[PDB]
Amino acid sequence: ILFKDDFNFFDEKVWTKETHEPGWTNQELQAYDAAHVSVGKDGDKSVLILTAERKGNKIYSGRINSKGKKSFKYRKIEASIKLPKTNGGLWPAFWMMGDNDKQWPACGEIDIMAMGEQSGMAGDSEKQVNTAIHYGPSAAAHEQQYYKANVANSLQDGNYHTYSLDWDENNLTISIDNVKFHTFDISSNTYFHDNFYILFNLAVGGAFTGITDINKLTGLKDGQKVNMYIDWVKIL
Amino acid sequence: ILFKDDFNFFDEKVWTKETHEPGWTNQELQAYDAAHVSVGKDGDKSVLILTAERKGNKIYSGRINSKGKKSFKYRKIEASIKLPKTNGGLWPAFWMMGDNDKQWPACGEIDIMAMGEQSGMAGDSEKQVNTAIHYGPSAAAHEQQYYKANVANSLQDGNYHTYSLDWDENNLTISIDNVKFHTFDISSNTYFHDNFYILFNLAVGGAFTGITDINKLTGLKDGQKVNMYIDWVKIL
Repeated sequence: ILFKDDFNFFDEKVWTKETHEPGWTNQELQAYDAAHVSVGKDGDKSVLILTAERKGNKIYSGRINSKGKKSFKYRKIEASIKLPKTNGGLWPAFWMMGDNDKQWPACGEIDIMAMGEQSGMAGDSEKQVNTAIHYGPSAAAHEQQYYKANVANSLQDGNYHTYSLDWDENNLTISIDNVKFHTFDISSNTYFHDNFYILFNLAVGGAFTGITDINKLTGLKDGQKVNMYIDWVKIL
Repeated sequence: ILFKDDFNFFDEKVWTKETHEPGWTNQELQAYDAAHVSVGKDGDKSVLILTAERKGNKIYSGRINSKGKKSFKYRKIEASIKLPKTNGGLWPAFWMMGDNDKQWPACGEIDIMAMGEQSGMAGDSEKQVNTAIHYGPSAAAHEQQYYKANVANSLQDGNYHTYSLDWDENNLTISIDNVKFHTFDISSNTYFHDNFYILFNLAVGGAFTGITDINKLTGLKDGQKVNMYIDWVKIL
């Protein structure tokens, strides 16, 4: 291990909690605030908790990043994550962006795992996983590669699962519970050859989910709190 | 050349016109019918014409395929296509499926070119091209790869452009006016190693475009006709 966070506490030398108004990105419904990021117990475990909450028609959730604190290149990153049932608008994600001062998408983005896509709500919202890379010199010149597939068993089953990215000069390889899920070829792609930092978030609604109006949100009701739990993250 | 259709006439030994009700696939708005496929003049060219038409809140367009008539494996295929302005819900495509009796996606699908995607309408709808592969043993076990980016200049500029697919045991490579656009690795993808037939269509609305309600269609007014033109297709 080059780095491990077991989430016995929220380490401000490594992570920053984000604060944003509703609809900051992707027509998302949640506001992000510090109060919806916590470290606490889940049975015998000490875990990072990102909490989506609805209070009337207002939605709050959590997002963290390691920008300017922890970044790496050409290493394996793994996280153990327990995901909420996403059907009806939840959008959890484990991802990376270039540790530089370039605006997205020119910083590069690696979406290791996201769930909650519009199309999973034919198919099985509990099994449908999306991985992606985004790049290009501006929002006008955005390029994306995308893979979507259903794993064998629910990933939204009350258990922790391991999400991995293997990274070298040629390939980004995503694995789930140590089984290869997809490879992106970065051998000629100039955006994936510098330090990247880590993000975790629990978005609510947004274009990815197909829910961009609070009146269409079915997965979070008035007063409800739904959690995304990260037991640990390691860089080998 | 293995095969060329210059479209001096509609050759029923190669092509079939499709007939389908609105909403048959992808939440599309158009009905397909034989009347909206024709072969005709475009200046001094003889071309295949797919015509999208609105009559009140009814939408009609054209779609052909070569299933059971013309199929091939591991050859370059090229077509010269003039596209309408897609902004507001038109979805033209040039694509291929496996020439077998497996139901999509187990027959395999290569989307060589599509325009009209939702995000193109922060993007540039005249430049944004989508290419994709779909595969997997059933709809429940659907897998998809896609790539989206702009090319340099408008493809919706009143001129014909050449869309090319190179295909060997390792790679599917899409080119647009002889500039390589994207490569999919199929070396270990068992769905892209048998005969495929050819399709052309002009869809109106559908999930891809983000318009699935005629009340959100802006690209086809009541009484309007728009054409997609194919001057030729060839297999080398």
